[PDB]
Amino acid sequence: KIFKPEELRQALMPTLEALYRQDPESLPFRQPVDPQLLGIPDYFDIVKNPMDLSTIKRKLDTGQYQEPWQYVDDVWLMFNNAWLYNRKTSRVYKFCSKLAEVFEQEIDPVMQSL
Ligand SMILES: C[C@@H]1CC(=O)Nc2cccc(-c3cnn(C(C)(C)C)c3)c2N1
Repeated sequence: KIFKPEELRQALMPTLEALYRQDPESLPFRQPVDPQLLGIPDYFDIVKNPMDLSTIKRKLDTGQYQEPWQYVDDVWLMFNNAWLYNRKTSRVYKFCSKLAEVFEQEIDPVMQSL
């Protein structure tokens, strides 16, 4: 079952754009995590596979998803990392939860049509 990269990009990009459109909630997820800059030096001790919106976008732009479930899994990896690393009072944790609510609504019909 083949998916062309340009085909995946057409179907999935709007679902990623939906996440970028969320303010304030997408701001902490827009760039790769830099632990030293952010003052979280144990981040890579805890989060073994960091993921962020810019990376997911670069993967779509450069044809690095073979099939669309891998994209969904990257988005969820980004959420799961934030729910693992942060406490429940943190903005980052609560913002993650909002992004996951938005993503589910967008991704559902797109995955059904694929
Ligand atoms: C997702 C990432 C890593 C994480 O899980 N927790 C985290 C902790 C502190 C700041 C951040 C954080 C990242 N960017 N920001 C900005 C305030 C937008 C610069 C804060 C943060 N977010």
